[PDB]
Amino acid sequence: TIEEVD
Amino acid sequence: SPSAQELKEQGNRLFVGRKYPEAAACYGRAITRNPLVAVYYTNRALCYLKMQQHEQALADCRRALELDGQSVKAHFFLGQCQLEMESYDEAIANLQRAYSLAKEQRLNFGDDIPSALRIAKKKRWNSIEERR
Ligand SMILES: [Cl-]
Repeated sequence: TIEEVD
Repeated sequence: SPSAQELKEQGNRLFVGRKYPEAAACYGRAITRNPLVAVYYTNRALCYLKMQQHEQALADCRRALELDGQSVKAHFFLGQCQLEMESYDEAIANLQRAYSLAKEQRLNFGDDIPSALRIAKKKRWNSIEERR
């Protein structure tokens, strides 16, 4: 979830 | 002539395709069109982490933090960089700060931040055991 691009 | 948002979206698609050098270059193009958007830098920092380019990732985290001092991902990715650099106390501090900011912002990353904290503390402990 945190290791994703925005 | 793509807009900055269009270039970020292209970079994100390349990121889904696991084309990390290409995604990072796209985020660079987005930065050229609007260098005041912190998410372009944390997106590129994540690409550099995937590419094992921690020095370049750390620099982007610093650029993001100048623009958005409250950025959870800038603190988290910075802690990951510092873990690779064996700056364990700094890495733990930034991971705890990411945890605190995520709680304050009501952000949900599952157990990712506590899991990273546990990894960081184990590596710190392992570094002590390797020297005695
Ligand atoms: Cl360009």
